[PDB]
Amino acid sequence: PQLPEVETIRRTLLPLIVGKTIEDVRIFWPNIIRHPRDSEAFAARMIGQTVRGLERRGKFLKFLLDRDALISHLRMEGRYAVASALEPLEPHTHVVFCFTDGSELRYRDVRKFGTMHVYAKEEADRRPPLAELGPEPLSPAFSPAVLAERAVKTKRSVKALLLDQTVVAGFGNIYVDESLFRAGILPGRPAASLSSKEIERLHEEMVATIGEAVMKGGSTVRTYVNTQGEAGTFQHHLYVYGRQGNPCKRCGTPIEKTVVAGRGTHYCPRCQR
DNA sequence: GTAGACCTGGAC
DNA sequence: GTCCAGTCTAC
Ligand SMILES: [Zn+2]
Repeated sequence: PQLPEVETIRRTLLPLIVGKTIEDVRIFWPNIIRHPRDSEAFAARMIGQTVRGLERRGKFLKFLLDRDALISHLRMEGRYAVASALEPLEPHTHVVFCFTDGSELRYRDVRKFGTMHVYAKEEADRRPPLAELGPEPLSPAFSPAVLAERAVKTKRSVKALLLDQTVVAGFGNIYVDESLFRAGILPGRPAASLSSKEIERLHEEMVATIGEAVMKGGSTVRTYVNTQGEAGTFQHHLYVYGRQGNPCKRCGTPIEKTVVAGRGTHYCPRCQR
């Protein structure tokens, strides 16, 4: 999940948990718990706290409780669902928060890549993993200037730059490839090779793409769905991600796939320069 | 920067 | 069987 997907989860999950009080926290895969590292302390401290809010920072969910904030990263396949504690758990459920009303928040993650950190609210933003995050792309904090500042300072590919959460927070493999196509820039190009014009265009398309994806409920290309199990619809508006071999929607040239920054990379060799 | 790590299951 | 799908870490 990237910003659009996490934001959709945030919006759909909040009403299902706000105001509920945690009675127990059960952990079936301890490695997901990163702080405190002792899963027993992680579970103990949340008992008795009430969910007061749910925010998003980059690709992270921030559950606001009473004294603490639970920072959750879904990584590649993490997902949340709210259900009855009387029903059997679904496969690959690794963390469960039991509420006093008999309902529970279940975290499933087939690949076990997700992470959870709990800190006092006032400490969450100045500690990892949130501390080093770049600006929110849909905020004034993210501007062409902010992008250029990091671009004209590194030689790595522009794709690697956009995937760097310290540069700007929220973009993943899908939206980086899509934004670059829309801006007409090849993913393997050195970030420092982009002109002021290209930087402005890239910023514009990044904001437009991420904004459009949020409105469409994110992209469901594998298994991502909102809290209600409803798939997003942005996958129908993809120009290059996962379309290798298919004709470009703008010029008809076959989309190509290669490896850039160690990630599958999709692009149109004609529309992108 | 770039293979290797961490894991698990779905296409080829 | 072999290939493929986000962040921390090592030759
Ligand atoms: Zn094209």
